Amino acid sequence: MFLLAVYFLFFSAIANGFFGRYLGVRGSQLLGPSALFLALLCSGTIFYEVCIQGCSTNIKLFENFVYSNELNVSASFLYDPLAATMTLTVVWISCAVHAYQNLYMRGDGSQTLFTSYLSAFTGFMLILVAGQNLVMLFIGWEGIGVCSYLLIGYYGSRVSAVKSANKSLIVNKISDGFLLGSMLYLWFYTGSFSYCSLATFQIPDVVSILVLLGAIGKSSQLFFHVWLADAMEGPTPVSALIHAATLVTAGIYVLCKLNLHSQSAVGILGAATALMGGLFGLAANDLKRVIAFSTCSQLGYMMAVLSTCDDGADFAMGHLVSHAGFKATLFLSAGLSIAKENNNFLNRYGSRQGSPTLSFATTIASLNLLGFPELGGFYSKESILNNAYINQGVSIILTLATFLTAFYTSKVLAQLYLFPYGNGRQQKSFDIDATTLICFGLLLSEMLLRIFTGSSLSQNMTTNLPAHIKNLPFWVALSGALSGLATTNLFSSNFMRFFGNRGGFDVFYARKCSNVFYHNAYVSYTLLDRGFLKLY
Amino acid sequence: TTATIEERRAFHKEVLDIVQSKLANKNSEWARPEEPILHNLKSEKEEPHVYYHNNNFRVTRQLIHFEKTKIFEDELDKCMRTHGEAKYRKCQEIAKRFQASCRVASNLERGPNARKRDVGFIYQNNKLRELEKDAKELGLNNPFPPSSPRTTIGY
Amino acid sequence: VDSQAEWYAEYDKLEKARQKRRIWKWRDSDSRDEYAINAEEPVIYIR
Amino acid sequence: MSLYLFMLFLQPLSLSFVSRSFSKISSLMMSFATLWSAVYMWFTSNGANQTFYQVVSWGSDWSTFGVCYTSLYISLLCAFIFPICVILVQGYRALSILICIQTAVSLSIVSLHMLAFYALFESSLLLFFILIGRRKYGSLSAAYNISIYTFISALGFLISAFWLNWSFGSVCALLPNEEANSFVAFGIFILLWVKAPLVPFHLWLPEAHVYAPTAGSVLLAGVLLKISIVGLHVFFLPICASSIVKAFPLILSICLGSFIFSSFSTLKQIDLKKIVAYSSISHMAIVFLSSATNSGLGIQGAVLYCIAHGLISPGLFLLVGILYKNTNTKLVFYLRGLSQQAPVWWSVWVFFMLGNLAFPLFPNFIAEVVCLSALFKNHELYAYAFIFFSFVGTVYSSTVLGRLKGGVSSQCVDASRLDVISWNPLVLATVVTGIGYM
Amino acid sequence: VKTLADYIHWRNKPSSIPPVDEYRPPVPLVNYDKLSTQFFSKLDNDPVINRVLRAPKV
Amino acid sequence: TLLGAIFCATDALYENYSGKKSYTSGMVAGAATGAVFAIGRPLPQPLVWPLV
Amino acid sequence: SSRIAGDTTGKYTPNIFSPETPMDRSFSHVPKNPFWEAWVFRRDNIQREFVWTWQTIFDLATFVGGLYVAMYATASFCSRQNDKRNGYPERNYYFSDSKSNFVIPDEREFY
Ligand SMILES: CCCCCCCCCCCCCCCCCC(=O)OC[C@H](COP(=O)([O-])OCC(O)COP(=O)([O-])OC[C@@H](COC(=O)CCCCCCCCCCCCCCCCC)OC(=O)CCCCCCCCCCCCCCCCC)OC(=O)CCCCCCCCCCCCCCCCC
Ligand SMILES: CCCCCCCCCCCCCCCCCC(=O)O[C@@H](COC(=O)CCCCCCCCCCCCCCC)COP(=O)(O)OCC[N+](C)(C)C
Ligand SMILES: CCCCCCCCCCCCCCCCCC(=O)O[C@@H](COC(=O)CCCCCCCCCCCCCCC)COP(=O)(O)OCC[N+](C)(C)C
Ligand SMILES: CCCCCCCCCCCCCCCCCCCC(=O)O[C@H](COC(=O)CCCCCCCCCCCCCC)COP(=O)(O)OCCN
Ligand SMILES: CCCCCCCCCCCCCCCCCCCC(=O)O[C@H](COC(=O)CCCCCCCCCCCCCC)COP(=O)(O)OCCN
Ligand SMILES: CCCCCCCCCCCCCCCCCCCC(=O)O[C@H](COC(=O)CCCCCCCCCCCCCC)COP(=O)(O)OCCN
Ligand SMILES: CCCCCCCCCCCCCCCCCCCC(=O)O[C@H](COC(=O)CCCCCCCCCCCCCC)COP(=O)(O)OCCN
Ligand SMILES: CCCCCCCCCCCCCCCCCCCC(=O)O[C@H](COC(=O)CCCCCCCCCCCCCC)COP(=O)(O)OCCN
Repeated sequence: MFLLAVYFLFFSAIANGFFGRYLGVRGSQLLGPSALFLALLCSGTIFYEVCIQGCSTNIKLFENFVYSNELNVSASFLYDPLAATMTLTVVWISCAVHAYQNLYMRGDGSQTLFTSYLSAFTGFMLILVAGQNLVMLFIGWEGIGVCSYLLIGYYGSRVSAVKSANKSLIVNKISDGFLLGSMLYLWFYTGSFSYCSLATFQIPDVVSILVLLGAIGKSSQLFFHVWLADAMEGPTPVSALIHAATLVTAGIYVLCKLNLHSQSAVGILGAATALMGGLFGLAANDLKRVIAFSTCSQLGYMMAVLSTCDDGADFAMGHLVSHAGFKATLFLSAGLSIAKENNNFLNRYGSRQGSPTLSFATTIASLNLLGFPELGGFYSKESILNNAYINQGVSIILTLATFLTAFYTSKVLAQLYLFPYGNGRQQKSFDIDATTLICFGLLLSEMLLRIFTGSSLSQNMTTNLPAHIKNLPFWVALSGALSGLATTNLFSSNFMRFFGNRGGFDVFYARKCSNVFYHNAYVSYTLLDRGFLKLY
Repeated sequence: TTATIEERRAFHKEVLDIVQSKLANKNSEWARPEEPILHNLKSEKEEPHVYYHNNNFRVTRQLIHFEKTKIFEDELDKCMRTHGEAKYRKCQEIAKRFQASCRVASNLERGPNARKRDVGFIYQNNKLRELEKDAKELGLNNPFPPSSPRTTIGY
Repeated sequence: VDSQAEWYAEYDKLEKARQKRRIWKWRDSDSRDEYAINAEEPVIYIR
Repeated sequence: MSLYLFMLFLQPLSLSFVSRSFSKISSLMMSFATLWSAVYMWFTSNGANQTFYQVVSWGSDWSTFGVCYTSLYISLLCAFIFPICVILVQGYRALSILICIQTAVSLSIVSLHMLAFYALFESSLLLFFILIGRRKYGSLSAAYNISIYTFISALGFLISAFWLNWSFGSVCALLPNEEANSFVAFGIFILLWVKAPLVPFHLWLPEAHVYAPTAGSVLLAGVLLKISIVGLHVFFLPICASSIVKAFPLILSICLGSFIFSSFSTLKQIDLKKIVAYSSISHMAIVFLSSATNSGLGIQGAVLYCIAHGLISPGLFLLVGILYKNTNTKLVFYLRGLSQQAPVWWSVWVFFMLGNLAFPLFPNFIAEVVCLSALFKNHELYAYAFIFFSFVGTVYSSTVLGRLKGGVSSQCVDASRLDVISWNPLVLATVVTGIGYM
Repeated sequence: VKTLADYIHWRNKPSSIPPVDEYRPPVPLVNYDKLSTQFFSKLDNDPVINRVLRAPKV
Repeated sequence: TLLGAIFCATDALYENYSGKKSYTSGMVAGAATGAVFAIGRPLPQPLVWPLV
Repeated sequence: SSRIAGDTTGKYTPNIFSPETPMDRSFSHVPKNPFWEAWVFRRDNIQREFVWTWQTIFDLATFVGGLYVAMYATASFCSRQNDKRNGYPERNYYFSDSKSNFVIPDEREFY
């Protein structure tokens, strides 16, 4: 029963991408959503069996996947509470994205290949989450990396999309290299790759740094966030999957599965990434970019909370699962707005008659991001902010990030709906089928269920804080939202420009790192092999 | 310890006799020896028959060690999965045994340049214990952490 | 197929060849003038 | 073993008696028969014989042939990859040269005598000079490079073999001998240094590959580079272990430098064949270092990675040859829109390039993991150095794929039925090894 | 004293001189392209900018 | 004669000062001879001759 | 102006005398460019423009020699650490001047 979900996704991938000539566009519009629905039924069974009823299961497919001398690893799947929760969230979001793609990608030539890549992408994410050993996780990590390369660069005749895919691939190579080094350290000194025997009470700092460096790649933290903003070249369904669940979450999942992180580093890196991402999102004028910077900020919050307390891992995973739903909703709604208006710029959006479902889903997702009380996003974010009070540095930065988050989120909501119409007087239209309505029904259902069921066991446990300190996140969010509605100026033009250039990390890489890389290549080749050592 | 040429030629003749006795009856497990040929040679390469037989014995032993390690890992994984949250206290022994097996397998034939595999951080913990004892007795201040009770699930 | 017999036979053949080679490599000077090194050899000179 | 050697001797023999019109058919059938004989040799190789599975001698130390773990894998790889080379080549002259080269190479792998090894491997010296220097599509410079580099390295190896034959009295691997001499170790090492391209002795390889026919390039990358690992495992580590341990800091410096400089040089390449050639040079460094550690993990890892390369590099060279036949260009700048214009060629190209980058479902991943584990067994820094610099391979491969993937093109340049037939065995073998049947 | 050094073809001068005229790829035109090297400048708070952007009632 | 005198003198002087027979003595004698050979020669030669 | 050269039935003949151009493998060749061809030639034959200048010597020594020196120093450090870790006596390496003959550890001996 547990294997079935992975089978359904890989089957949908093979069918759509190898037998699409027979199935057709309509055949992929059937087999994709059907397989994802079946996988949702299996994931729901897994979630009930493991999470609610505390029944972890291990399925060993085969032994001796790698058998060289002492080194021995097997392909085995352990469904633990973290795996069940992530499997459920991933499959729910993927099923929604598959339903969404039926209408969105009708205007794209390869809808069969797109559906195939989406299902293979979901399968590799489930392999990463459910792996019982570090090698299976690496298999999933690389599979999602390759699927992202094949999906971001889907538009090959655009130089920006191919460059965005190359950027993703290179950054992910650097990260998985650090991970491979850490896995080698852990195998050598613990004797196994299985997480049960992997447990080490005291680990040398080197392994901790290598683990963190590996994780900061997929979960785009500071210095490694360049690829996320660029990943906007790909079609909207890809962005929803990568940002909401498949890619950003993997780093957090790795850090939570093996608690080798160092408190000092994770807190500072997280709080910095939260603030920087919020500031970058303030300057952004593309709808899809703002939601990416919001993803960066939220990832910063999840990374930061690990430092605060022992329950930080539970709080981080709880935020991760709460975030995937609303963030997916934000991307799908942004895509539909872009499709309906033929515009990507916030300036040209405005009030216009539309579907009630889409406008409500956008409002509720934005409210969850903002932190509106009595919402799934609110509980998962307050759990972090309240517990971070002990670390004075992390708390102050995270509150400032909450303010900036509220400001941009409110500005975006005002610009997309409240603001008067800003596009031209030309005939534009995108009619929504019942499949899109089902997709939004699924996202809203996830959002509602999250409030009733919660995200962590310790979510509502009392944090012994004065009332003024416990309710401050709300006041900061409200103040930011009010300032964002008024569309006031917060920073001087020098800083607004700085934030628009994203801190100039990419300008540094191009002017110095890329030039050094190609000078090393020039010395290695032109000066030496084909110069000094080449005959006349 | 010195080996005279008379003793060396005597051992060579004995080795030839051992080969002749082995040759008399066919054995399908000739290259999977259960016992080594005992010797006091400076270099094993001197007696080719001893060298090859002992190498085959060492390969047999290493294969057995690798399979034993896999068995130990299977019992540790089962034990860990049965106990639940009591795994740390109840699976200390099984883990200790598994880690010992891993060290034996890796260390026996590591190679000329390979370092000893410190499964369980036993060597590091020992070194820290010695460093602490010396610093405390000599009145020095140790710049290293003190030895730990447990550094891994077992060792 | 008695592998042990084949291995021992091959090793023996190689060892015999090595011994024969070393015996062959023991070569004194064959110069006609060099009577001292080859005193015991039975040669007749027609000169 | 005897069946394999007999089939090997029959394949060059068959050409003398064929009709001159049936040459290609006969050569293909002979290649398949040699593959089947290799499978029979594998069947008749019992794991119970731990040291050497089978040894045969035909009256002298030179005619001593035998199969071990390294020899068995390399011989099976050569027999697997030869049919592809055969079908890709047309003409009696070309067939004769290729069949003679293959016979010499396949006899070298199973040889257990250093002098016989030299006699068989270096017999195919003029044939490569003539093949790489063919009238219209060949370069005399590349032929001279490969020939001179081979002659100098093999002559040094020959001098070391002569000293070992004089001092010990025999040069057969089956007789246990140890030497601490550094001159003799260097003599044996220099051959390995040149044959498996290691900086700064790698210049001969790219020239030869670019100006060789596709059958020649496929054979060269697939198995000719591997002949170094057979010499290391069979003729160097048993006798000159002390010198490899004495020089390990230098060996590591030269291997890592080769990996780095080759990776950086691959970045400045505009020709697809040169890109594949420099990728091979970079990949050879890990195999060489892993074997030099003289550990179980290293020898197995090196052989496994060699098989993975011997399955991934022929695929890329085959696809490059197919593309060149379709377009008469190897410049990445002229080739654009290949995704839209050749969806079937593109799929296989992307798959093989993913294999070259050591992704998990490919044999390269497992092999790399084992080799990195062996390096980590030696020192953690040794492993880290290799793992970090692997990104350079990603940068060049990504740039190439991106340039080829999109653009505007007015030519439909896709593979024919013959081209798919030629890569299907390589694809299936790659998949099977990737899933763990190494 | 005549020596090999006199007759060896030392690589001191380039045998081939690249063509002076070189291709510059076509690029979309940016009307005003002067780089801003000063984070703090009077231009940001210029009277013109205040009248054009900051002051108009919105 | 001048070049050979330089080489022999430097070799003997280094060996006496160092007190040991070593490769370095030959290297420094060769380097000094090659430096004297390349006193007025163009750019590459000052590097190449001390090495050869 | 064009005709299908290939025949699936096997009755393929090359009409060398056909007025109409055969759609053979040569139909899909990409048109070359005079300037691209000269760029390719210049890139391959870049040894002609090589000149020994102080900047070239500096760059070569600093990156190639510098990397080689760093790599040797790191390998020597790692060897020293491993020898200390293993408990082996200082090994006689090639360039190391050690008054010890230790090279290969004895398998029988316990270190
Ligand atoms: C008992 C019952 C009967 C059952 C049968 C059993 C009998 C057993 C053996 C009997 C088989 C007949 C032997 C064939 C004799 C003639 C072969 C020949 O002429 O070759 C080309 C000839 C093709 O003739 P063609 O196309 O009509 O045009 C040639 C024209 O005459 C001139 O054309 P071109 O001017 O345009 O020249 C172009 C040339 C391009 O120019 C070159 O490349 C020149 C390169 C110089 C030689 C190549 C160096 C490397 C060769 C390596 C050896 C190959 C085997 C590798 C195995 C390693 C062995 C250590 O390209 C070629 O010629 C072919 C390239 C590759 C062939 C080279 C191999 C031949 C080596 C020596 C041939 C024997 C001649 C002895 C003369 C006897 C009285 C005069 O034959 C072939 O089909 C290919 C060669 C077959 C090689 C088997 C011969 C054994 C040699 C291996 C040495 C092992 C020791 C011998 C023991 C053998 C078993 C006891
Ligand atoms: C042009 C192509 C068009 C056609 C496409 C073909 C579609 C191929 C389908 C993909 C295959 C996916 C199956 C992956 C498992 C590989 C099957 C396998 O290897 O068989 C195993 C048996 O194991 C299985 O059957 C696995 C069950 C397969 C299906 C179960 C769930 C399916 C979901 C896919 C997830 C698999 C994740 C595994 C990641 C490593 C052999 O058993 P052993 O005797 O132990 O072999 C020794 C092991 N070793 C290979 C290492 C030597
Ligand atoms: C792990 C257990 C089960 C494994 C199943 C894996 C999922 C399916 C794997 C199928 C084969 C793996 C690799 C297929 C060949 C690689 C080429 C490829 O994937 O796509 C080809 C073409 O795709 C195909 O024809 C075959 C794809 C069928 C299924 C692919 C699913 C996604 C691949 C999985 C990634 C492989 C994992 C390797 C590393 C873990 C090229 O696509 P584009 O470069 O994007 O250009 C297409 C044109 N356009 C511009 C419009 C986008
Ligand atoms: C919250 C955690 C921190 C996140 C990021 C913090 C980054 C802080 C580092 C910048 C602050 C110190 C900068 C050094 C002082 C330089 C002051 C003026 C700079 C200058 O004059 O030259 C520049 C040198 O580039 C440079 O200044 C490059 C130096 C940067 C050091 C490497 C650190 C990584 C930087 C990554 C992001 C930083 C983006 C902007 C630096 C531009 O040189 P030019 O091109 O005009 O020269 C002409 C080409 N011939
Ligand atoms: C006690 C002795 C003291 C030391 C004294 C040393 C004195 C000289 C020693 C040098 C020996 C090396 C032999 C190789 C010479 C270089 C190649 C000749 C250059 C050449 O022009 O060859 C052309 C093509 O060669 C090529 O294309 C080949 C390119 C270069 C080959 C690289 C050499 C192999 C690797 C070198 C060392 C490797 C390991 C060393 C242990 C063919 O010219 P042509 O046919 O047109 O004739 C027309 C006349 N110009
Ligand atoms: C400068 C970096 C070195 C470049 C090599 C890098 C990596 C190569 C390592 C290869 C591995 C095995 C080879 C064994 C030794 C070769 C080089 C080792 C380094 C070396 O030169 O040590 C020398 C001794 O080696 C010797 O005496 C023999 C040197 C090699 C001879 C050169 C050509 C020989 C060709 C002979 C052909 C066949 C002859 C067979 C009779 C002097 O070191 P030292 O111990 O005196 O320390 C005194 C310092 N204070
Ligand atoms: C074919 C060998 C020719 C050398 C090729 C090197 C590249 C040529 C460039 C010209 C440079 C002049 C030659 C220098 C090479 C010597 C290596 C320097 C190492 C060194 O200085 O240590 C010395 C010992 O090394 C030694 O003197 C013995 C090392 C043996 C040299 C390296 C052997 C393998 C090199 C072959 C690599 C590839 C072959 C292709 C050429 C000092 O020792 P010390 O006893 O004085 O201690 C000091 C107590 N006062
Ligand atoms: C003409 C040709 C050459 C001219 C130009 C050459 C200029 C290069 C000079 C510096 C190059 C890098 C510095 C390395 C050597 C520094 C001094 C060597 C002496 C030495 O071994 O000291 C060790 C250096 O630290 C170390 O162990 C190595 C630290 C540096 C390695 C990492 C730096 C870059 C990393 C990039 C990757 C490269 C390595 C990849 C594995 C530490 O002393 P000790 O404790 O060992 O005592 C050992 C007794 N002296």
